[PDB]
Amino acid sequence: NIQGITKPAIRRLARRGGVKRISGLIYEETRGVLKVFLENVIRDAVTYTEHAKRKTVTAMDVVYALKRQGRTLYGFG
Amino acid sequence: DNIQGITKPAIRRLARRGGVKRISGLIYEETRGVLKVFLENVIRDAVTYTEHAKRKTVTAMDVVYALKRQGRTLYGFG
Amino acid sequence: HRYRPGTVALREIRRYQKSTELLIRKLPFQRLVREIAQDFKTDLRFQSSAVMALQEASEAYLVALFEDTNLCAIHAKRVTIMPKDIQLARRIRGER
Amino acid sequence: KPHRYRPGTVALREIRRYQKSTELLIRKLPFQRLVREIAQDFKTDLRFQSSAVMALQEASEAYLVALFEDTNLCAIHAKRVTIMPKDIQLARRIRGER
Amino acid sequence: KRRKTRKESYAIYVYKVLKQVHPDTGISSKAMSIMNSFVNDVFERIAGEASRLAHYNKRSTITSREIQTAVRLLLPGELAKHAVSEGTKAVTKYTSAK
Amino acid sequence: KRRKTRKESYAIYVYKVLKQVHPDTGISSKAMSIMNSFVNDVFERIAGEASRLAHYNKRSTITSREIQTAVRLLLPGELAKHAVSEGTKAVTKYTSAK
Amino acid sequence: TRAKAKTRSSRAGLQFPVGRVHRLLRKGNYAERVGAGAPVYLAAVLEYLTAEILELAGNAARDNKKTRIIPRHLQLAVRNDEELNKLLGRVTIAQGGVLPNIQSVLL
Amino acid sequence: KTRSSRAGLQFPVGRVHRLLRKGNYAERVGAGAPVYLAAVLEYLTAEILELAGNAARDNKKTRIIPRHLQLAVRNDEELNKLLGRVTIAQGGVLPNIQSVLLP
Repeated sequence: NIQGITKPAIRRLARRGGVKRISGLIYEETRGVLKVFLENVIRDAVTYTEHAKRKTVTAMDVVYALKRQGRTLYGFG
Repeated sequence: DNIQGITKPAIRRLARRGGVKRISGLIYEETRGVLKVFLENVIRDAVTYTEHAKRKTVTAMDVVYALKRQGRTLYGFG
Repeated sequence: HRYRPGTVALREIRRYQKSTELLIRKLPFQRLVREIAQDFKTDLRFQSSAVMALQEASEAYLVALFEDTNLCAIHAKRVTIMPKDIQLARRIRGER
Repeated sequence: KPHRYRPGTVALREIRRYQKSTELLIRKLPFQRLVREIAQDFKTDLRFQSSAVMALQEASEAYLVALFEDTNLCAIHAKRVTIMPKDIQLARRIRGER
Repeated sequence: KRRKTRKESYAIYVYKVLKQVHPDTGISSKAMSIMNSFVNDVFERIAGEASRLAHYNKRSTITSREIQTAVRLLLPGELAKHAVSEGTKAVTKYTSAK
Repeated sequence: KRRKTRKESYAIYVYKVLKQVHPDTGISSKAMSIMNSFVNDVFERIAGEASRLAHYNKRSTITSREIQTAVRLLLPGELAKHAVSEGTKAVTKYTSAK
Repeated sequence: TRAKAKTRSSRAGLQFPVGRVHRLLRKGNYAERVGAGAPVYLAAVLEYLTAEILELAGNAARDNKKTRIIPRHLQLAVRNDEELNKLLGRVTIAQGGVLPNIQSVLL
Repeated sequence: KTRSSRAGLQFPVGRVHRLLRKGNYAERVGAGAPVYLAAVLEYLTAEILELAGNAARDNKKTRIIPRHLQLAVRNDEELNKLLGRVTIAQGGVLPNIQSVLLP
């Protein structure tokens, strides 16, 4: 499912970041970086959910996971 | 004018410990400015901690707390 | 009619810096999140807001990383981002 | 003809020596004077414990060494072996200090 | 007919402040949620800084001066001094009233 | 004349652990201070994470489960699982004795 | 008889709830005791920060010909102000976008 | 009989319990929480001390110095990740020279 992040999506993300020209090897590296970041955040969120004895990962769990990694996110509680 | 006390050999030694093999001549002023900014931040936090404690002596614990507040935890001073 | 190689890139940069909507498709990202979470716990359920927050955080992180990568590429007298630029940005950040 | 090492052998020797050693690399008295001069702008008639100055010097040297490692990495990225102020600026910008 | 539980938020106070600073200006639900999260985050930051300030000085009470020191530590410069001025003015007015 | 006020540190426990792991290796004063500061920092990290966990779940007590979740969230990889196993073993033995 | 009830926020001249802040401080596991003036001071600081951000966001919204603050206006207000940007440097605002910034070398 | 002896631990369970109670962390502290925290602290201390002793023996020293602790922390991947933003006084840096700079 990592291939679901298509080349145009990565290009759009780079354009929002001000990138004008993109090498062909950027896409695999970006997919790997995104996978690592999501793995860390999701692992923390699942740990929070398991501590709560819940079976549904809530937005608050993701917010706490992000805040633990110094990535506080507003707009979700 | 104590920023000049951080001499060129000192900056060169710090770069050598950092693994730098060749140093430009304009590196020293930039390094002195960066060090001044960092020391200003840490000393400001330390003086804030000391003033809150109603003390006139800046202690090692104040410096440790200031470094911890800035995400630069220091071990070996309490 | 053909625009020169870089006019459309600048146009897209302006368009996507003006805009604020998410740039990754919702369903593929949700599927990736579920696949990643499968390795941590089975039969997991996700709230829609949780997946939206994950998507927002991931896109913000990727945009910041691409900004740093563009800065690295410019530092090397280039206008094209390369994987070594991303690696350098992540190494300076303190992630690898 | 007097003996002369080529330009870069002595630099590598210094790198090895200062990476093997652990003592502070900045002179103690100038650093203490700089700390006192900076602290004068925040509160007058401040006193400093010796351990406070030692901790400040340790933290400053560690920060400078890490910054110089990042600067060396940035300079190597630019296909150079010489660190320049632009490398330091790039490192501090990527770190998020500028 | 199960009434939802009471969820407290700073929405009404943020709306009052917005009407004070911009009478003919509204705020969306997402922006209100963002402002509420900002208020909560700043509250947590200042309260934690005051708590560790009290613990460092071996005190059991969080007072006005602990919060003032926390504000001075956490806010960047002019924001810090204006926040301190507003806080001192509010505390003086509250003490003067009753 | 008067003995200095006692300051509690983890020196003797670290020394016992060192003698368990290295019967013939000693430790310097600076290394002992560093170990004590490391223990204090890890204790603060785990306790703060457990407190936040209890607050998030509207709980008033910090138990073994909350500390265990804090350990899993703070320690990376094999460190977390080994610490979990050691702690569960200690808790099981403690409840088995009295 | 009992006197008429007056809110502590009214005494302090503040819009933020002094009583709610005091209750949160007492039940937040911060300290064993909470002073009378700490909630007043913290409510004042929170109100000032909210006023600053809301004023800048209203300016941004008026610039964008809007009469309603959206997350984009909040992001623009925060990132265009140096001190607010430093305060929220590690904070991501949902649906906030990014500031227009194109490097000169790419032009 | 000390609570540390019951759990088979060398770290003070009672002192950890008192610090948890007087640390403003929660209204109440469980009985097994100090045991678990003492066990975790003892395990981490044992790991770092074992690695530092190995480094000291590799440096022909019998006493652990800050250099040994720094080497032990930065040579272990997980310990380096745990103490990534931690500075050890008088610890120095690792002998790392970039391959491009070698002759």
